[PDB]
Amino acid sequence: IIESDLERAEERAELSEGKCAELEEELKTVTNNLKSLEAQAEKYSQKEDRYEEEIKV
Amino acid sequence: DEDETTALVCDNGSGLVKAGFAGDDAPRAVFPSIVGRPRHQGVMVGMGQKDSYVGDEAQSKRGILTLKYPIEHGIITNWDDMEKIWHHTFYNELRVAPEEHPTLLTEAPLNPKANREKMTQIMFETFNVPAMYVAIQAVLSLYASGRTTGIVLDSGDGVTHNVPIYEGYALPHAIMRLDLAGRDLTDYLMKILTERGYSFVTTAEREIVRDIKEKLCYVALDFENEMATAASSSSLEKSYELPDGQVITIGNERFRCPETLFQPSFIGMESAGIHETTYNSIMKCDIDIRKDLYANNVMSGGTTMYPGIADRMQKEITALAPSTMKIKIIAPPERKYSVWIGGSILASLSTFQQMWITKQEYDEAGPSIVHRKCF
Amino acid sequence: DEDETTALVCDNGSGLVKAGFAGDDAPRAVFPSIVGRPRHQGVMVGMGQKDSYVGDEAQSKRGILTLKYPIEHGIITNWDDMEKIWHHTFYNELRVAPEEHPTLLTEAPLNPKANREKMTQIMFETFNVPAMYVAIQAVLSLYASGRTTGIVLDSGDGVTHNVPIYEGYALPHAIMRLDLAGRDLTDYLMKILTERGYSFVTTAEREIVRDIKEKLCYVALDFENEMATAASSSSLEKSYELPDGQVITIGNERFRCPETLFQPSFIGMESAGIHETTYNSIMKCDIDIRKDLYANNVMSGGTTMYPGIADRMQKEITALAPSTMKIKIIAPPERKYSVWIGGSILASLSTFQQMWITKQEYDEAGPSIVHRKCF
Amino acid sequence: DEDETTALVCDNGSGLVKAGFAGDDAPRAVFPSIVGRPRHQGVMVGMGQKDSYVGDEAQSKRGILTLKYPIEHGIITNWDDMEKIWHHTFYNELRVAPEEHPTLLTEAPLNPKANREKMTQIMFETFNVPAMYVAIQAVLSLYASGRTTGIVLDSGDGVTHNVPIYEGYALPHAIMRLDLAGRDLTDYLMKILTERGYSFVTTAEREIVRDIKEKLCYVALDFENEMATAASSSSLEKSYELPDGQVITIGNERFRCPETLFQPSFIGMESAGIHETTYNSIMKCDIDIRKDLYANNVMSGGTTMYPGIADRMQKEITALAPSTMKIKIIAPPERKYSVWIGGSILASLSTFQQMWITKQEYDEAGPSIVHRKCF
Repeated sequence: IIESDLERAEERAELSEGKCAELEEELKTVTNNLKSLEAQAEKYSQKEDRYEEEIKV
Repeated sequence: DEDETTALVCDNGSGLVKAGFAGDDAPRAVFPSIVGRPRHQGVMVGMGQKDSYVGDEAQSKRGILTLKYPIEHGIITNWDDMEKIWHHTFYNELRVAPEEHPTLLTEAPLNPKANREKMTQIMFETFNVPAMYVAIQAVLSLYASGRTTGIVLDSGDGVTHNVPIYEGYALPHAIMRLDLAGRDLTDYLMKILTERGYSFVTTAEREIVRDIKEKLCYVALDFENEMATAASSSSLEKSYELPDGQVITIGNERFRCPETLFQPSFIGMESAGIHETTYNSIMKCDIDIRKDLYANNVMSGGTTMYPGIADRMQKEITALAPSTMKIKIIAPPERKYSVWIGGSILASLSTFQQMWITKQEYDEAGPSIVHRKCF
Repeated sequence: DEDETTALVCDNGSGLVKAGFAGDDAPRAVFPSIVGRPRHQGVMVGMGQKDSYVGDEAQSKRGILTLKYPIEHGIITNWDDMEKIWHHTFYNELRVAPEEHPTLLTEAPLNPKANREKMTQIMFETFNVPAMYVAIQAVLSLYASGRTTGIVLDSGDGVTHNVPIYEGYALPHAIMRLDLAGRDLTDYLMKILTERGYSFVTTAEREIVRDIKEKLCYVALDFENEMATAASSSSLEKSYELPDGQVITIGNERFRCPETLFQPSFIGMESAGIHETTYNSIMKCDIDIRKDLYANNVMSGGTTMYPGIADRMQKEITALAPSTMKIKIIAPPERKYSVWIGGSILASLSTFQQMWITKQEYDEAGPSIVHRKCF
Repeated sequence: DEDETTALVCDNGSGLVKAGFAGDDAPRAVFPSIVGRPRHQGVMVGMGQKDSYVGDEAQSKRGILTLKYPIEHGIITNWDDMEKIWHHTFYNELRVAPEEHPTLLTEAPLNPKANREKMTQIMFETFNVPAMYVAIQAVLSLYASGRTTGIVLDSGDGVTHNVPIYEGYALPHAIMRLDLAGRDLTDYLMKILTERGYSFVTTAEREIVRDIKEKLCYVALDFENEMATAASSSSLEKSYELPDGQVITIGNERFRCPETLFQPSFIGMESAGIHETTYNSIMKCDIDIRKDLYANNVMSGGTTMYPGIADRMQKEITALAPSTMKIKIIAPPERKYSVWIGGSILASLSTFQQMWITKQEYDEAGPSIVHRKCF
């Protein structure tokens, strides 16, 4: 019974670990996108200025 | 079990058949396109045991079965096995009686007419469907994604169709039909895992490698940087549990497999690669079209889920593209499922209600009707 | 092996290259405009094996080569491959060092000037030819056909030019240039053979389809009637044998490929077809010119070999033309080769011996001289 | 005692090791790939008696030894035992110290990389060989057979490789490696002989069944017709004299055991046989390659030493192959020895002098170098 609960609890660990890994992969994907977007938001803010400068010029 | 005569939607790939009813945002279940057969002689009496197993049955009892797929790069060549897959899908799991529902099937626009004619024939002649439509996968991902324009790149299990659409129109001279998909990537991985000391040949082994790829692999934004690193350090290895308690670790093979999509030469294929075929589909379109397709590089199907692929494809096209042009990938979560989803949306559109082939039209017109009514 | 320092004549198209010596009746050798390169990793040691193969070598060893054509819709973009084609043509088959013989090369007048400048340059700067002359293919077509006046219909593998000439003079405002040619007709055939269940995508396969077209295709005088017949009976099907013993049976695709010349929408081209443009080239000329052009519609180059083409073109121009007027097509057996013949005729005319650029006038003026001395 | 500082060649398979000098005719000696060890308690003293026996020593004293094979399925798993086989091979029969002689070893391209790394490492670190090379058994088979083009069907002791080679190039994606070989045929025969009343379980018994197979079995060009008579009459039985004076005979089992090569399911393998793998290797090659591979199926290695195999294979591939096409088989008397023969040919070619890894290159790079320089 404990083993059956263990198997299910382990299954939950696996399902939850599954989700953990999936979220981790999504976390990293999103975080990697965050980072590329941090780079883009800054490059874009810089472009906001390069373009603003092209307008000023 | 449905309370309305909603159209049924089934996306029949070389991998899995996604199926459910029109109006939902997901299939009820995914039915691997597999029919299994025992490869051993029975010894015990009173064991039941059938000549064949289908879909999830085929995978669940796979330890003693040889498993085969009826679909070859998008075309069904084994119709007996697809009738079993379709029957199981409707009869046991979707809890559907096609006799009372229109059915929408999907297909690459570039496949032989024999497949679209035969799919139309089986739903009308074997399943007695009141109506049919076979839809284009470029179209279906675009509906699911909320787009009318873009290059649709499937990179699926079977085929990559590379089809540019503008304002809902096909631009056929710019289409790059490509004989490269996940089924080839899997075979490549089996050969490089053999190099590591793990030989994968038989069905159980083939299904394990497909599972390894699905859980461990990525394309890499920059292949050479990952290559050099993974080949130099264990910090890039990822483990996988084999069903018997043994384990395998995978290093640069983790990306060398997916890389074949960008480098087809890895499996002996003569091809531009998915980033060049995508590029050429943009490039071959008219000059006033190019800007809209550059901004709408549209994902479809699986493998588009690999880490680094949405960023890599955008970079690879940008590197080939003219300046000024803004290049963007549309990579929605409706990934690996967008073709089925598009089928749900399409089947349900008021503007599509007259696009359905009815049973009476089919019987009078014959099977060639799919050429005049669908595409 | 030639007994005189006559001009070398080479008609280098996007398909084939016709090479020989001026004053003769036919090219001495015909090569494809192809340079082949191995796409596989060598396994055995001491096997020889070239880095690149040229012309007939490229096709002969093609089983493991990717085959590239240096010419893109009539313009040479790959001059590394063309100097190999020229060196092979001159050194191995014509058995001549161009240093001892003047050379005539050919191109349409609307071909970017960069190509005729470079053709002049390759012979002077790489082969040290004592003199050069880049000829108009339409000029050569009319000499070969026995005309000074007429319409030159020259759809090739690259582009279609469509040019009226009267009393030896061009009427350039009446040239109807189209991006419609045999390479596109071949692409359409590959798509429709795919519709029939035979998918051809690799170099070997692309060459097979091109070969299928050359041997099986035709246009027919009446397209609607040929279409309706093919759709009704197996009597219009024709077989083709493939290199490995496979056999393909082809039906209306046999004329739907060629049909694109009249129906350019099949390949995504914005055009009314070759008969509209042949007709317009006559129409854009003065009415005292038109009568002679209508009566002297002259075919040259290839694709003119499709049975039913001389009659369909004469009928379509007649249908578009005013009544009373007599419309006639000249479609000589010296087809597909007549431009080479015209080259031989022009190079050897006494009235043309002052038209040659010497390696002196060229060196003093530079590459742009071709624009002032040739066309 | 040798008249040249030549290379040494050793075909170290999972069965036997063929060893001799490069540039000679054949191997000077052929050893079992066996290291034997006593399984009994000694009673007499001053009897000599080794801790381990190698090659022919292992078989000569086998009455009380357990015999182990350091190589399985094409790969060395016990490097210590192969060093022992080699010390004996080189110093006792070839009468050479590898310290002064470059040495060539062999493998299949799809064996784990560890095989090539340990073969290279043992010879450089325990023998101090001045140079090493690891060769492709398929290449060596092609040199011995007089081919540069064909499918090499090596049918060895532990693995069948099945690789297409064209004009000296590999077509690696088309390799159909099969987990069926001569060692499995022996175990199959032991089980069927048990059904006939002759059980074999220990090493002495296992070595004899392999000897029975080698002398009594054949494959038959047509197994069904062969069975119709072999299963009906004792006139088709053949007797073998066992070491202890007992006599064992084999009837239709005489060809049904070898038949496994055309029926892998007999040993629990998920495969249709060698002719299916031969055919698919041809199928995965380009259409302009296939014609030459159909005409050049090459048998090499042992287990091809079964009467009826050249004809059995021609029928079995012809049955799968397109009509019109000629299917041909190369099966020289240099069977089972052809890999060694190819080894001598390759090691001694002038074109191969730069293919060797020198000791200096090895010491600087380490054993992973074999993976980068040999092939």
